[PDB]
Amino acid sequence: CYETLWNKVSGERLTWAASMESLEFYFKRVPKNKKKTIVVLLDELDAMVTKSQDIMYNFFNWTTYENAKLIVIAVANTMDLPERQLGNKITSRIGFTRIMFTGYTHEELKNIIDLRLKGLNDSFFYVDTK
Amino acid sequence: GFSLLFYGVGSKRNFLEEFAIDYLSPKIAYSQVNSIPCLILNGYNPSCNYRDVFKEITDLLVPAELTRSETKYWGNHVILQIQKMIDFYKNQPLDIKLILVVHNLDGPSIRKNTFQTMLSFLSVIRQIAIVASTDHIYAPLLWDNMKAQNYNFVFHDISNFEPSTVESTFQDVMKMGKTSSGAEGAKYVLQSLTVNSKKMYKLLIETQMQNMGNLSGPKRGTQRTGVELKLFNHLCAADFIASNEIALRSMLREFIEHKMANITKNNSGMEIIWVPYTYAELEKLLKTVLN
Amino acid sequence: DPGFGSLQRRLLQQLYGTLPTDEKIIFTYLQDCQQEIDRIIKQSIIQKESHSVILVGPRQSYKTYLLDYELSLLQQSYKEQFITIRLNGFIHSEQTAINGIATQLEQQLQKIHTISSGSLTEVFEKILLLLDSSITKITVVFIFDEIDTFAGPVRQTLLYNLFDMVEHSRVPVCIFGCTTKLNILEYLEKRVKSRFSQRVIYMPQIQNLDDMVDAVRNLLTVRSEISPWVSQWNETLEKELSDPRSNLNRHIRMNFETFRSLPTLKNSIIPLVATSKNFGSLCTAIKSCSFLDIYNKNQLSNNLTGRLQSLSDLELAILISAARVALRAKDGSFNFNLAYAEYEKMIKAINSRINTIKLWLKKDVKNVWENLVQLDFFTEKSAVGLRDNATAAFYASNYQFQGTMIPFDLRSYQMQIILQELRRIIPKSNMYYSWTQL
Amino acid sequence: MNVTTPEVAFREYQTNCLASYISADPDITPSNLILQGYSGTGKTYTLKKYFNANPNLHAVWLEPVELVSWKPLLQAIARTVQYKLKTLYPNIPTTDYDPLQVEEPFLLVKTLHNIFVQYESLQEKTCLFLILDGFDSLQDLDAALFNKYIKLNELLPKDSKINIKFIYTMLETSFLQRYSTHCIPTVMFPRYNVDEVSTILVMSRCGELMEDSCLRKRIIEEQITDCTDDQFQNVAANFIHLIVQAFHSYTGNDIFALNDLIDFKWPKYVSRITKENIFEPLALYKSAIKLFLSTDDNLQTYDLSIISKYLLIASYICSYLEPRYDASIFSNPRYLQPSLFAIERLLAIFQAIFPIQSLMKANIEVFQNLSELHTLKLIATTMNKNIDYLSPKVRWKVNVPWEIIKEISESVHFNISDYFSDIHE
DNA sequence: TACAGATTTTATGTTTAGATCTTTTATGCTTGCTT
DNA sequence: AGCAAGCATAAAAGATCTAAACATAAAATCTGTA
Ligand SMILES: Nc1ncnc2c1ncn2[C@@H]1O[C@H](COP(=O)(O)OP(=O)(O)OP(O)(O)=S)[C@@H](O)[C@H]1O
Ligand SMILES: Nc1ncnc2c1ncn2[C@@H]1O[C@H](COP(=O)(O)OP(=O)(O)OP(O)(O)=S)[C@@H](O)[C@H]1O
Ligand SMILES: [Mg+2]
Ligand SMILES: [Mg+2]
Repeated sequence: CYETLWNKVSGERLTWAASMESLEFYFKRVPKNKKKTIVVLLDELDAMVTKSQDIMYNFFNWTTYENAKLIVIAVANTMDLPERQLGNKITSRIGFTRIMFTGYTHEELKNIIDLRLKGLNDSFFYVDTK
Repeated sequence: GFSLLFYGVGSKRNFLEEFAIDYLSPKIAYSQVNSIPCLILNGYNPSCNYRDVFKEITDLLVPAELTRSETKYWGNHVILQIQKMIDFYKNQPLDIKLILVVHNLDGPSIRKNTFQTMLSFLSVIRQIAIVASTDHIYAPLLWDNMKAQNYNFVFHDISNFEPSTVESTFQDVMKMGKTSSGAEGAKYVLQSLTVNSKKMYKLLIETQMQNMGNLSGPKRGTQRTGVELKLFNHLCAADFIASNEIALRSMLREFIEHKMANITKNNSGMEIIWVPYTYAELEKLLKTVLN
Repeated sequence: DPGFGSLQRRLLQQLYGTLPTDEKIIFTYLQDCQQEIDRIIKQSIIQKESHSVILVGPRQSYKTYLLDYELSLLQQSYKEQFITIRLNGFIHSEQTAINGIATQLEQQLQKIHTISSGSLTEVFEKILLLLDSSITKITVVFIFDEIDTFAGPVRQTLLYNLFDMVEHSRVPVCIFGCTTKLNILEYLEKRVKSRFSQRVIYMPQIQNLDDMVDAVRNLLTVRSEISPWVSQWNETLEKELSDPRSNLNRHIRMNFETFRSLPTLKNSIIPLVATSKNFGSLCTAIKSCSFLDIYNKNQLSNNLTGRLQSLSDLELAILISAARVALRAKDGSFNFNLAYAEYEKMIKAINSRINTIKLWLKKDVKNVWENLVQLDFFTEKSAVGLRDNATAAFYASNYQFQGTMIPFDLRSYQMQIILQELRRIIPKSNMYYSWTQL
Repeated sequence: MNVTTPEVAFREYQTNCLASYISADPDITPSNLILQGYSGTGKTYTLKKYFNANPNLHAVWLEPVELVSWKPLLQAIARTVQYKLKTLYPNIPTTDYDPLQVEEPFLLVKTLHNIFVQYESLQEKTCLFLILDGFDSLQDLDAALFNKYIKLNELLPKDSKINIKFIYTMLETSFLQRYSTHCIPTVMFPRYNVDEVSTILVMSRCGELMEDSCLRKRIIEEQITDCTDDQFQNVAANFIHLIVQAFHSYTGNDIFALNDLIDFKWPKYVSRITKENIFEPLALYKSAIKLFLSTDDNLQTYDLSIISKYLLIASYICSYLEPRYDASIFSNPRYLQPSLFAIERLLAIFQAIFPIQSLMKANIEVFQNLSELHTLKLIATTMNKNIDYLSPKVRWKVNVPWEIIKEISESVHFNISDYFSDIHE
């Protein structure tokens, strides 16, 4: 997670620990006059935090720094993963913006399929019989 | 070249300490300026490990480093090094360089065959004097012919009916032993500590039980369920316990030395702090002393 | 004559299936699913459409056979429009599959026209960059055998990434996964299930005897005029398959009832045609099928009955005594002492009822005990034969079992053949037949 | 066929199947072939004879029993395949691939592919056979290695001019039956009969026995004159027949055990030969009956102290006799595993049975002897790696048979049989 | 002052020592009973 | 005093696992000094 992100924000290729320290310094210490906003999408956050849970804490903590302009968009399958991995105190400290994606209803799913076939349903074609 | 063994009813800790430090070391020093260093082994401690003891012995008396040919194929670097010490000290003047004092040689963690073999091999060296004490009544069952030959004991009976308050510190007396856990000694340490150290230990225990609950009662604490030192530094800074990592390490040195918390490096290269006590013991520590 | 040699070679390469793909034979009972396999592949290599299919079927169900025949058929006319990466779950690991994919991609791309250099992170990143991004795109066809071994319960990242390539990549990818599990869908994690297209093809099964008869006719009919004996061989084979009373039809029916698998039948038949020296001997062997009986007898020559029929008098007596003491015991267990006590009781009674059977001593019966244990007539009381994994075998090797600590006399054993089975097998004229009925 | 079948003595079907499956044409030979059978069933002998009769078949013999684990097996395969290929075709310029780089089955596949792609200069496709003599004999063996080796041939190139064909000679049928759905062609080797073993033994050992040095010295020492070519061969054949008919029940249909017995008993049999008994086999047999009456396959049991001997006696009595000592004594149940007890009971029984001086207390010496007894594994505990003798939960048990403890008891003139005769003799 | 050569950093591999767990048989306790 | 049957349960054997000790190695980085 770190090796990628640092490489995506610095062009440097460092190890994972060196990348973690570099990201900590970059977010906490570098002034906001010499930075660009970063929008990180942590797709399948379930797989990242499975052994040491430090990826979640590091990525959510960097959004608490005043100098850091990081914006983390975390995607996971369980609605209470941070409350378990981090704990209630840490999660309350971070202050997420929590959103739940409920499964589609039959009407919404039908509308999705219909929009997927808007120009093709009840349409006309020229077919070469040969 | 006779190792001394003291048995009886009561606490021989005061006897052994006074004999070694106050009498034996100055007398050997004058008969051979500095006094002979004494390595006081506290065998009643359930957290006594032979790795640390041999590291202390190596620090006190520097041996020749174990060579590539002498390490063998995954050989025990402690036993091979001790045999190297024996060979080195076999042909050398028979002075005394160390006086290792073994309190309660039959204690919960000092009675095991590995550390007994370590002491047996160290007893061959005539340049270190061994003054050990035993409390268990079946203690001679520990040593076969080889170990009883390497020790070369001269048994002395010193019965004094002493209270043995220090030995009983490491396990609860009200429970009547209902031994090798070592959490009671940790709690006894926890009454007498700085408030900042107590808060840091409480935070470490809380986060470790959070990790254990995430993972899964009677399971011990290992590095699998433990905090990273960077994450722990961040938590302590958030709670103002430690200003920087240097101060946090300075505080953690006391807990590591007392075998209360362990910092070990995992496969990823992270260094993890873990308390080797079970969930119930940690809960008892938080409820009783850390409340 | 060279004509019979050519005919025999043609028959053997028809049985082995190594004849040219222009004339490879497809059994009628599996001519249907092939079409599906023919469709999907031709919708991915010709029409450039991604596909994710799982072929479920037992061992030797013609999954790899059909999947390779179709690739060979598409190979001769669309050689440069696709590449093939083959993975096997047995010999590939989670870390090792990335290296396998990278090496196969580089090899096939040089062949048609690096990725395999660096650490595992770099290799995986490069293969993701290449795949999971007049002129068209080369179709990547994954022949991914034993998909169930890479669909474990701890983590499925290879399957996740491959199915995500199937959906959200601009390069057409076809992923065929062969497995034997009928519940392969429930093995996948829910993200992988959602990413998988739920296109499971269940390989056809032989539900009729006529299916195997037609399969054998296809296997043993030479449809190319290469030998003077081809017409007469076809006539003989057809007249031996038409009549239901023939020996070949009888053996086909027995295979249908017991095994129901063409590979077993062709394994039985290959030495039948390889052993024959001239055409007349081949015709007689296919008319009588004596070698099929010989092969079947040989295959059953190392099991419990065959091993039991190769025991000396002392070993048989010790085995019978051990069976008696295991039958008497409530747990079915025993040891050397009890077995020898029963053996000496039996020998004393036999000699008393009487040219006298010798009573061997303990030192002369220890070897017999070890020999009977070697043939797995006895096992330890609670022993695991072979661990499923390499890690389990390593852990078992590290552990020092209590059975080896105790002395040889007191080791507790347990049999594989019970006394009733010994009574059934042993002939009534044996000296110990009265002692196999407790 | 162009394949010549060797005339193996008692393997005619097996040789025919070998010639049917193992052929120089890669199109009509199976990818995997299995030879099954037990020890002494002549499978390696049959395969060696078949390959020697056909010098045009390339074979790479391998012995998995020397290669304990799977990594040495893969490395040895990678080394030997390229070594053999270099031997057959020394004119093909090739680059050396280190066999030690093979650390995974896929690495073996890649190395084999790299070795085979540099031999495309050959005119016709060839197949070299990797014979794995004793795939069942791997010490670190699981149920998944053979699954890898079965499908190893699929990932290698199909159109290569060098084809790899595996041949396995496994030992146990229980292992083979795990892979019965793979439909691998298999050749079974049933164990020999008594007649087959006797014929094999005579045809394999008579020539060596008749030329042995001991017979050479004996014939000249006894001043005998006879037909050297035939009479000595008949003598050796008769000796082998006597050995077989005397020890077949003890050894079974095992060629190796009977070979060892022949090697042990031939010098003693030839030392009993003289002028009169050589011509008549009956007299020679009667003059050497003691050889054929006892197998003689064996090559004061302990020097323990009196304290250690009495400790063992007390431990045996304590373990194999129920705690009913309170009623009468001290003022077979031995066919089963020894029971468990405590240290105090052992010490009490030791004091009870120890001869008076007026009673023997538990000194340091008694405990040292007991700990030594545990060290020599004569007495065990419920130990698991770490062991603490002082734990109250540790219980002891005996590890000596009845004969050893009987000898020890009779050494110190103790009647343990009288103590144990109450339940049964 | 750029350097080779020594050291550290990061990254897995090999093996031993120690742990918790399920699974299954031994075991003290209780109940009922006669010497 | 002496013991059979039923029960619960502490315990032995071993599967399954972790992790410290023992070990190797390529890339980067410290370190002398000509
Ligand atoms: N490429 C091939 N060409 C010709 N015959 C083949 C080929 N691959 C396998 N066979 C034969 O086809 C028969 C069974 O088909 P297989 O594809 O090997 O079985 P299967 O469906 O792969 O079972 P698996 O893969 O072990 S689960 C056997 O007689 C094989 O020898
Ligand atoms: N048919 C035979 N004719 C002559 N000698 C034979 C025959 N079969 C076996 N032997 C001999 O008996 C011995 C058998 O050796 P192997 O064939 O190596 O046994 P094996 O079947 O390989 O069993 P293992 O598993 O290798 S110990 C050798 O000394 C052979 O020379
Ligand atoms: Mg397949
Ligand atoms: Mg062999």
